[PDB]
Amino acid sequence: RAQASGEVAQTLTQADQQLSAQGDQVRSGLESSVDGLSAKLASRILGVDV
Amino acid sequence: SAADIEGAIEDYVSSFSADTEREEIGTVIDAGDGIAHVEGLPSVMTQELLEFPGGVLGVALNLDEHSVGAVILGEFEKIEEGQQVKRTGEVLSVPVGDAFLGRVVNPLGQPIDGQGDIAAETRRALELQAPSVVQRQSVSEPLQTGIKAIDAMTPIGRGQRQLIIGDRKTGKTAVCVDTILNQREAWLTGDPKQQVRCVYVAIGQKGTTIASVKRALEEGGAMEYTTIVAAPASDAAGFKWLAPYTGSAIGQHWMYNGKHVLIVFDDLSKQADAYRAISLLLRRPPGREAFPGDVFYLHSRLLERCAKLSDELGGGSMTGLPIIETKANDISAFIPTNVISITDGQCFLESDLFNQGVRPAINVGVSVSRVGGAAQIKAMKEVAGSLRLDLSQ
Amino acid sequence: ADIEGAIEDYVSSFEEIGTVIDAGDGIAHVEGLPSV
Amino acid sequence: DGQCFLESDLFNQGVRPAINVGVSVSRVGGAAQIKAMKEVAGSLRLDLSQ
Amino acid sequence: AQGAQQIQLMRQQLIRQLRTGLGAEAVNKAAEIVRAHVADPQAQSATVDRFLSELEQMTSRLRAASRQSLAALVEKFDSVAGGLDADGLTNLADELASVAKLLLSETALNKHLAEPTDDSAPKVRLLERLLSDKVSATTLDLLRTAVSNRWSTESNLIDAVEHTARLALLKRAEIAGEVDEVEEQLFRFGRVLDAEPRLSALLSDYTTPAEGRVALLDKALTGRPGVNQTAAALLSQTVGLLRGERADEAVIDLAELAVSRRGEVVAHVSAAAELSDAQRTRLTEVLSRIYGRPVSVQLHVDPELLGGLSITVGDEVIDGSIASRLAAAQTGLP
Amino acid sequence: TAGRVVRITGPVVDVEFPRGSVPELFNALHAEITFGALAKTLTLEVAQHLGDSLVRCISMQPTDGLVRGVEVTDTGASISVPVGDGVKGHVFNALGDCLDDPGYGKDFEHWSIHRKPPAFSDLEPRTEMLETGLKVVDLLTPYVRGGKIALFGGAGVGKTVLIQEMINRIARNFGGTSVFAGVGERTREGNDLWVELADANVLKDTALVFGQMDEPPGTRMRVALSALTMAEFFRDEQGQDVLLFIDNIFRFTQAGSEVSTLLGRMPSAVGYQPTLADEMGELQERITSTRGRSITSMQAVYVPADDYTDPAPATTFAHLDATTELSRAVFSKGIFPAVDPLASSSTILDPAIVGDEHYRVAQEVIRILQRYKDLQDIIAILGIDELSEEDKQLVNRARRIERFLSQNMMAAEQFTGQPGSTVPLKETIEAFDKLTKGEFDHLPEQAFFLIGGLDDLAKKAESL
Amino acid sequence: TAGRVVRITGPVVDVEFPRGSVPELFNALHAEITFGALAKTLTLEVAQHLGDSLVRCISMQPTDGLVRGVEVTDTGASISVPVGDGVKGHVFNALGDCLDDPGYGKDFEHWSIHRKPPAFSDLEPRTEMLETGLKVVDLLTPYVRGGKIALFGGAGVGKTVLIQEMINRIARNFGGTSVFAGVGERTREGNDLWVELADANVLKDTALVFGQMDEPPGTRMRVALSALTMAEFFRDEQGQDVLLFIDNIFRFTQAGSEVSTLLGRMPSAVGYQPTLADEMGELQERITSTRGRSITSMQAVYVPADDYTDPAPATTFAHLDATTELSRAVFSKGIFPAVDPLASSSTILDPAIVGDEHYRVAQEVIRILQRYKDLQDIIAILGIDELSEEDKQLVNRARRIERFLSQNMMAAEQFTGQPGSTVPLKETIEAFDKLTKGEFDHLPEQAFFLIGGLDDLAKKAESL
Ligand SMILES: Nc1ncnc2c1ncn2[C@@H]1O[C@H](COP(=O)(O)OP(=O)(O)OP(=O)(O)O)[C@@H](O)[C@H]1O
Ligand SMILES: Nc1ncnc2c1ncn2[C@@H]1O[C@H](COP(=O)(O)OP(=O)(O)OP(=O)(O)O)[C@@H](O)[C@H]1O
Ligand SMILES: [Mg+2]
Ligand SMILES: [Mg+2]
Repeated sequence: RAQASGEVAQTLTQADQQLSAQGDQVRSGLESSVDGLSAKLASRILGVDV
Repeated sequence: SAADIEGAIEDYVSSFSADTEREEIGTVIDAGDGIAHVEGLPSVMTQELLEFPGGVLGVALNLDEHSVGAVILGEFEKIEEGQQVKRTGEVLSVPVGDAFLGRVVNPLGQPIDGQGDIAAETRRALELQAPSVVQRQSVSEPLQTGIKAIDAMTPIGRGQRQLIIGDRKTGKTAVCVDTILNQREAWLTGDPKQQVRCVYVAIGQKGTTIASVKRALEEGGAMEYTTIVAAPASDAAGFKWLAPYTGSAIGQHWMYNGKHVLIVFDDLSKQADAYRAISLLLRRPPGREAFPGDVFYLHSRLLERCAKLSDELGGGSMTGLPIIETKANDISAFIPTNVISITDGQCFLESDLFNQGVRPAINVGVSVSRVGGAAQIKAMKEVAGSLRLDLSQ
Repeated sequence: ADIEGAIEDYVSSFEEIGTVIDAGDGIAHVEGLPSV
Repeated sequence: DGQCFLESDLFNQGVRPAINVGVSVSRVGGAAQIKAMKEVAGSLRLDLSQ
Repeated sequence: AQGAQQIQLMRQQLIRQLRTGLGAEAVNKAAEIVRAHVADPQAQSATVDRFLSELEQMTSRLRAASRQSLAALVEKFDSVAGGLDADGLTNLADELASVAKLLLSETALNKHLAEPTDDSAPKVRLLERLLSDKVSATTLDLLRTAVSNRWSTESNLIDAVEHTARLALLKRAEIAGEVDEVEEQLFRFGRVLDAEPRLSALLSDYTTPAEGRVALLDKALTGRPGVNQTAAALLSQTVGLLRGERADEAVIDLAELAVSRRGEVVAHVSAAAELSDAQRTRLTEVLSRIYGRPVSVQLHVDPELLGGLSITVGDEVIDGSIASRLAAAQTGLP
Repeated sequence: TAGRVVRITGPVVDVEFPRGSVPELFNALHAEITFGALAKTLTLEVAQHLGDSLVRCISMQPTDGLVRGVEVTDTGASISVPVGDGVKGHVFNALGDCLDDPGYGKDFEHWSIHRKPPAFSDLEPRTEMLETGLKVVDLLTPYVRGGKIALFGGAGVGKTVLIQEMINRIARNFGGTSVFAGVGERTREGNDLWVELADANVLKDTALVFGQMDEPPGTRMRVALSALTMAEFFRDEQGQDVLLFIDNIFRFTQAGSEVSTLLGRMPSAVGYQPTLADEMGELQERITSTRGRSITSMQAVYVPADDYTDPAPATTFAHLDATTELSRAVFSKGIFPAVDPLASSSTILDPAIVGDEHYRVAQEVIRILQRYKDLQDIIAILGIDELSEEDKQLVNRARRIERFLSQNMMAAEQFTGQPGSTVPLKETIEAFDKLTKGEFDHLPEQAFFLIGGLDDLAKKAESL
Repeated sequence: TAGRVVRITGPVVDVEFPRGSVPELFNALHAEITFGALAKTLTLEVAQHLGDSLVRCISMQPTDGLVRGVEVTDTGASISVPVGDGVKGHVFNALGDCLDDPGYGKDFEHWSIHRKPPAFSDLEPRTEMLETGLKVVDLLTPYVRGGKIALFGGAGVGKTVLIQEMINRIARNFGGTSVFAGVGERTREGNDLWVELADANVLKDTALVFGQMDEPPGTRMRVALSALTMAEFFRDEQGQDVLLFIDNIFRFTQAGSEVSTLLGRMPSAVGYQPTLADEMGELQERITSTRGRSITSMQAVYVPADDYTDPAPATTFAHLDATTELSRAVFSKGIFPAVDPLASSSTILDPAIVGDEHYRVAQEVIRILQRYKDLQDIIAILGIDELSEEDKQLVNRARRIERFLSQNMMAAEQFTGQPGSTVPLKETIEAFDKLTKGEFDHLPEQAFFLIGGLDDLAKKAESL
């Protein structure tokens, strides 16, 4: 039980690190995506493209 | 990875619609303590979901000639006079689907566990009629509680209703949570005819107690197949009155699809108190013990939907373990006796027995399961046929 | 003052047949019948 | 801040005043009680209760 | 296995946070773009026109006894006033208002006259011996018709007499050909009361003498040189018999009653800016098509909507406001 | 002509009609709910005339989805239910709509659910014993053929099990028609009863009408009257012996109480409607038999708060010839069927009817059990050895008599596993005479527990 | 703009506002009482919207001298109280106005006393045991660090003495911050606590808030929220470990009931407000600890008429991790701290938390005491003499256990003179294991009164 708990905690920590880095990269991409996403959302809200 | 994150928002934005419809509005003319009267809304249906400005939902219970008396299901603090009230055009209903497994949800179905939105398959109205006499079949499949006392003396079968009733700190929640945990082996089979899904409805329980139950379920691996419909003490009486119905609806969706469900209601006594509060705030004249006249129709309307459906309706089931807290070991009170008469059996956990060493503290004499042997395997039916009467003697 | 006198005359103005205005559960309310 | 419970049972038996000790108590008292009276009455309450 | 599930849940939570950030940034930027674009008058009118085109493709409080009695009294009033001149209608209105005030003050007389009875002869005698020598013949006939029939509640008699009094001025305007002027100018009173909540709450003659309330009204609202006389008389009559109802709501209901007497139904419209005459006529036509009645349109133009029109008629509302679109976009994000 | 819903408050709906077309009291009105998930035709029953053409009605179906201003049509007649030999073998709801075969009774003769009880001239007391095979019922509270029988009991003391057992014992050996009225009870019990009757081939002679507790208050008020209307058709229009089982009649009064405050009635006693006695008498006096045509009525009665002094049971006691009072004390002691031998009574337990031999044994058993009840106070505290020798021997007899009044019932095979038993009345009388005289005092107490007669008693004694 | 008073019904005031400037719920309104003897700036808290732009408000100061038609100005925000380390060491009232020096705290950060409870996602179950040093508490009702604890009882049973004892045991050596909320309790006790904390030098670490008896129901129910707001600020913004004593929290519900009666809301079961559960939860749910930040709350609870089934205690039972019922029976025997060992319970008294030995000893003690309670029925009449020998020995060691659970508390010194005693958990477990095993059955019962320890037990036994 203790060994499994320790291994699980280590896996959670390793995930919290690597997955956090992955999220940073995906956030960097989303930063470029924001402009187009907002433009299309505004176009839909107004209608008539734009 | 980033492709999916971008694509989800992109699909939402593309699907965004500018459609406008002839919505009809009323105006709040009175509010306070969870009740709001809405002038207008000529076409509002009884028990319809009204939408108040802050995303707060209410239910139209009273429909007079002047105003619509509605119970605010949420935070009523922001419900001012003069605010617009839109009708949802939808009778009291909650989302339902497999996405609710392993989640903690408000009586309205919107999650409160802090995780994502729940991908509901459909919406089920909370007041669909219970299966009729011709749509059921006898309770014959055992639901193994894992507790020797219950499975030997007061067996719980799939589709019947076992009221766990007792004083404070007697072991009611322990029994129900153990029942939920004991279904993990059945769940891992992957067989819908053996899997038992669970819905632990918490009513008027401090949030940390619901967290304790969720932790116990997680460590037992039970959240993989258990839903928690949490109406914690903080939420107004509306949620505490609606939570059993939300849980029953979530369970009924699975039940009518040929799956077996196990509903726990901790505590139906706190539902009765919440309904009393709502009725007295709506100024219904109360009955006995200050309770609304139709509290029995509340608990019955809830519990009678737990049934073993006939093969023509998929052969599903919903097993109800309502929990009642008797004050001062008085099983002869009003609500306890109502729920006893509504249910198929009772497990009376007595504090005296719990202190004497009898854990869980089943008063064998008072307890009974009217399904009895039909809810036990042949082996236990043979080795424990007369165990309860022998112990009472 | 004269309003009170007119009201007095109107009240003193009063077969007598009434009308059931409300009924239910074994009780019936009968408008009219001033001399009942 | 404390009650002097006069029991009728003691009253009928001739114990007047019928101050029922044990049940009778003073909370804000004790601090306000002349030193001699406190010294002589310290054991009296225990004696009568016993 | 539980740890594996927990790391998978952590991944799902991180995906949720990334999606929430992306959606929040997108919606904020979209709101900025929408506000910038709709700000130009040309774009604002374009949105209004697009909304109009989209639309192109798309006694109530009186019970049975009171409802029938008010209907009968209105029929009698229509029969009688049809042959009366503007001065006659004015006399009818003032006498009806005076008797309504007397009934409001003399509660005992009101209860005696309004208490239902099989035979109305005692009621007619009571009305005659008290009013026959104080008011004109037509007003006495209308009062006899009102009292002779049966009402659900005592207050309904005051309501019916006051309704007839209002109809007196309404028909006086109708014969004078002032219907449009009175309707619009009563709407102007409604706007003024709405813009001054303290004033509207203060015109409650239930809390003070009706004479003082009408004096305040004259000093503040109908004392202005530009008010139509018929509208001023109507609103003064209504407030002097207000009986606790809010003056703003009373005036709005009075204007609705006037337009209903014309036959049309008034729809309150809010827009980012006043629409063009072509926009006005298109809106009127489409609303009439939707509701099957000639719709009178009143514009409450406010910039908060930040775009298309919003319409409120009766209990129904059309919500094309760009503010509503922004709210829907913000709330609908996953 | 049609009405208009004005006010909806739970199961109560107010309908405003034109002046010349106000529906009469107890008429049936039809409204429409068009919401897709709950669409239906809602049957309302006029309960009050409020004035100004307003009527106030109880809803036979849930009012969820109903909209103010929705049209309400007057049927012109009270709620009517099908009657005839056709109803036998089928399952109906309170409105007369067949459940197991929808649309079955739409072409049968329909009788109004409301009708006056038979005149006092037609009534004749019934004094014939209905031997059932249960020791306690046959000995202490003999049931009356053509009379009224009740099974009082608190919450969950075995009313349904006992009423099912008595269905098995009477109807299964009875050539006439039978009617069951599931008034506000558990639907699982009703389904089990339906399956059992189908399997035993007794359904063809049984008509079942269910208004179970999932239904709104109106259906629980009127399901009893519907089943009872079928019963009186079988009584008056066919001269045939009829059994009318009602489980549970208290639910009629309880449903009345639920709508009592919404109808504008001030509460009475413990939250009950002021019209409790009037309504329950109107319902009960219809159940009576008239000379030449007998209804053997057997109606369970619920005792709220397990308190026999509650107004509903107290007012129901007056409408019954035989009364089996179940109790939670006996149930906890393990003496199933849980009949309270002392509080229970029967009007046919008269030496002029059951015979002096039966009466003497019954009264001796009652005396022994009453003395044991009195002594239970001393025994629990002072002890058994401090009693008189006669009282000690009486205590032994009393314990054995209490445990012999228990019986392995046919419908309770699930409770105990072992099959049921039928004890003839004469065997019961002989066994209890012997018990009171002590010929079985030497056997252990458990020898008498759940044992159906003297032969089985000897077998169990030899087994122990 | 400003409003206008239209009705006054005791401490409840109706105020009419312009058609569009109606205040929100829980907003703070200000009215002026100008009568010279008692002129004041009355503070109102908006509680309902009655319609017609009227709002019904609860007065914080007594509405005496208030005249119809006086101007009412809304502050636009709910009642706010000061927060920060500056509040520590000072005495505040319900509205945040400092009492020991009235100008204090005006420039401090202000927090609204109305706040949503922490989101469910931030709640965790607290299970770390808090070793108080009381034998009864540390054995049978192990208090929870970071959890909610209650001290139930009637009048004169020892609730306040226990509160001050746990202030001595816990607060005196606590590393963080403390808050005390005098809700409807004596002002004399508030002053006594103030001087005690000043003497013990604990005042600098604690913030005192008082809403004592003489105040109207408004402050008597909002004082708990004010103290909870200070405690929440210490919990969240400063990350300090917080203690929160509340004496007495039943007065919160009592003031709620009074306000409900004044607001026109229909009474509940025994006259309490219909929202008893909701109003109780909106407070208790806030007293919770969250994941990284703890709030150990201890709440005295009044049990009116010594009726533990009263709706207020019944509701507040559901919001507690450790409950210590104080009973009149234990109090009459002289067994201070007055705890009923059987009614009291804790959620961490599980073998997985307190250990196998602790749980075993606790369960055995509870078993012995339950058997003693069950034998009371015979003990009262016949005495100890007539019991069985096993039960005789059990009752003897049960009396010794019952008396050993008594302890000489520090707060009891002022009453008894004898200094208080602390018993560590290990010694308590060992002592009660020995007691249950019978190793002290030879010592006189008098030796176990108020003794607190094995060594001191031997000392007193030698004295006797
Ligand atoms: N079978 C058992 N054996 C040992 N301890 C038990 C058993 N069942 C319950 N307990 C313990 O007894 C106490 C009962 O807690 P539980 O929450 O199960 O009771 P409850 O009746 O649901 O209480 P409440 O109304 O406060 O929620 C807890 O300490 C639980 O750990
Ligand atoms: N440990 C003790 N030793 C001696 N006397 C005690 C002890 N505890 C309490 N008492 C006595 O009992 C009285 C009870 O005081 P306390 O303020 O605790 O009462 P309470 O009933 O809890 O409070 P309240 O009156 O506010 O409800 C004390 O004043 C003292 O007289
Ligand atoms: Mg529990
Ligand atoms: Mg105190």
